Amino acid sequence: MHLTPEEKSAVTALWGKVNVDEVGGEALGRLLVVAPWTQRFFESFGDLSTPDAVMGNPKVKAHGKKVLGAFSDGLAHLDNLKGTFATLSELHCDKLHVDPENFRLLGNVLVCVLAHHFGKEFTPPVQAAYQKVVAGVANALAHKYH
Amino acid sequence: MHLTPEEKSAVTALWGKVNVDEVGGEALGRLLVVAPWTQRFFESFGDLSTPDAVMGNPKVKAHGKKVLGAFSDGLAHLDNLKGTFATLSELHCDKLHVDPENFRLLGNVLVCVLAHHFGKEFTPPVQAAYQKVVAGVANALAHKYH
Amino acid sequence: VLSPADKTNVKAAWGKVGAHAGEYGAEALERMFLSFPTTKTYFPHFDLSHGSAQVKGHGKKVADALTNAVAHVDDMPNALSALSDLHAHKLRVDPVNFKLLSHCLLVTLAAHLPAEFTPAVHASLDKFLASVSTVLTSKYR
Amino acid sequence: VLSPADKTNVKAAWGKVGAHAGEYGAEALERMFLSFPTTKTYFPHFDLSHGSAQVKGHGKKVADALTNAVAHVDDMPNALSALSDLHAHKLRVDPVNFKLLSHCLLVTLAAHLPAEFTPAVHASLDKFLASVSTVLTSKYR
Ligand code: HEM
Ligand code: HEM
Ligand code: HEM
Ligand code: HEM
Repeated sequence: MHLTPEEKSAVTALWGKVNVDEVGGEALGRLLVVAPWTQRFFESFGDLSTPDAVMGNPKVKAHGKKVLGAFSDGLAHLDNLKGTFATLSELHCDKLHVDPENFRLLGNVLVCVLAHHFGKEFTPPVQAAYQKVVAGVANALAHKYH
Repeated sequence: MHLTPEEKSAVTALWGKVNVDEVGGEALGRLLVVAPWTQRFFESFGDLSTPDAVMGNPKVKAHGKKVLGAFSDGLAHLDNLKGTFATLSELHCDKLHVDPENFRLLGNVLVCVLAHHFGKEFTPPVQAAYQKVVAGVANALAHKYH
Repeated sequence: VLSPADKTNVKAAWGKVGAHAGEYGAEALERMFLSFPTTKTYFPHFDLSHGSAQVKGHGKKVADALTNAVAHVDDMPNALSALSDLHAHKLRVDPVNFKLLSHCLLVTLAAHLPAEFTPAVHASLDKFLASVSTVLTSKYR
Repeated sequence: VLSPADKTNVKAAWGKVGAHAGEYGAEALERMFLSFPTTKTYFPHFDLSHGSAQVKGHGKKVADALTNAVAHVDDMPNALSALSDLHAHKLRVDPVNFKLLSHCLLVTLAAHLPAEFTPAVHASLDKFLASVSTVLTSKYR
């Protein structure tokens, strides 16, 4: 986490304008659509057969909001991500069996989602701060795998 | 590093048996052959037109020895690879323009060379510790890129 | 492989790019430079400063090539042969970097086409950029 | 694209594996599980302990499929249709992982076929495993 103060202010300013409910659903849904293999973890979510079925599935929307919820909390402890995400890392490893590469895919999708939403406001340099952040979070989520 | 005393001992002890002269020339030469595109940095070395020509090229062999040497010395600062490769990290970035991905290609070749050499001796648990060292070296070397 | 659907998607989204391709190409590059500084090692000879004409110049060439692959969506291997040759033999860019540029191109398009950048279109553009990258890397060994 | 030299080298190398492919299959898995513990996420239902019969058997299965691939080196896509299906629609292993197994398999051959694991043979086997990986992940989307 080589977030320069200026990088951290930038992450934080934009995060201020996000509707976590909304972004969460879009990021998650979009992942299931761009990398359909990731659907392996959600066969109890029902119909993921088409983009509309995925994007609109109440379960995907509810789960996305959960995920971004946890991510948001993450952004308030940019200093202690590993600590922050520890029990979650254990859970994904030991109970859920989620390959950590999944965490990086979601980070990239998330970045495209922010670009989608903020247009011109998601500047080259803001994107670079968010790149460091999604990466820090994925790493923190993978820290307890064994 | 996140090496276990046991893991530290295993690395350390196999290394003791290494002919850096021979292993350095073979690791670098194999690289130039398996991943032909790394040859972009060694045009001044001569003809690398064939496995034979690469494996035979003295310039290659001698560069290989310089590289494993530096690596070898890094094994003595396994608890601060970062500080040991700082200057070498800047150099690679600022002077040579070597993409850090290359550091990872070599590491994997290094591991294939060790296995090649030690057969039986290079057990799963021993490769595992070596994989952690090669990843650690690559990260250290890439650390000062900007 | 790209499906009829994908093909339609790509022609459509790229259609909208129109005359901004050049500028979007320049922007994808700058984003790439800023987010993945390791990609810079391939451009030691460039002025990578903000508004560098070298980058503008280069963004345009990248954009023309993408535009050419869209025009020949059914024969990309042949439409891009030359560029495949150049990259394999001269530039020798490590393959991992294609995915980085791909990614920055997707961010750029998303930042400019909110209306078209639907989930379905996003997926198609991603498969497309991946196929372009595969062609450009096909002759590496 | 596998050159004729390549197809030759592969068949030779694999030729020497002989009755041991199964053991090499098993050994590669074990090396993968230890070196890249994240790969274990795909086998929660296995006993991943040393010498597990689940691992040995899986090892054989993998080994056999490679054999079949060497045998149909000219028609991989076809010889592995079913397997590409299984991986894309049921297993859905993430693509990064194929590179990890491919690497543990080189290491294993290297450690067992010293004389035969020449620089040119090494290059070939690598392309080969690469090709095999491409084939197994071709229907992902
Ligand atoms: C930013 C990365 C992520 C964060 C912060 C996150 C957070 C969470 C949280 C807070 C939960 C609920 C914990 C509980 O049930 O006690 C959860 C569950 C889950 N996560 Fe993650 N997650 C992340 C990424 C992912 C990804 C990328 C996948 C799959 C590709 C995934 C798969 C799952 C699954 C399958 C569940 C359980 C769902 C159920 O209740 O059936 N997560 N995650
Ligand atoms: C294990 C990782 C590596 C280590 C420890 C390492 C170390 C070194 C050292 C000690 C030098 C000597 C230069 C000096 O002090 O002036 C050097 C030079 C160089 N290295 Fe690296 N290196 C590594 C990986 C690589 C790779 C993978 C490549 C390209 C494939 C590379 C390309 C070069 C080049 C082109 C030079 C300059 C040689 C010359 O001056 O002709 N290095 N490296
Ligand atoms: C789909 C992705 C890519 C496309 C379509 C593309 C296309 C092109 C084209 C059209 C050119 C100019 C050739 C000429 O002079 O006519 C070029 C040059 C070049 N590209 Fe690629 N490229 C791609 C990916 C990459 C990546 C990922 C990198 C490195 C990070 C890269 C590095 C270079 C370099 C260093 C040059 C030469 C620039 C100069 O000296 O003017 N390319 N590329
Ligand atoms: C070198 C490329 C690979 C080949 C040729 C291969 C081949 C196979 C074969 C032949 C089977 C058994 C099919 C059956 O049960 O009828 C299989 C199953 C499976 N493979 Fe792949 N595989 C490869 C790569 C991978 C990788 C890298 C992973 C994950 C790290 C993986 C995960 C699995 C799993 C989880 C199963 C099912 C295990 C079970 O429940 O028995 N495979 N594969």
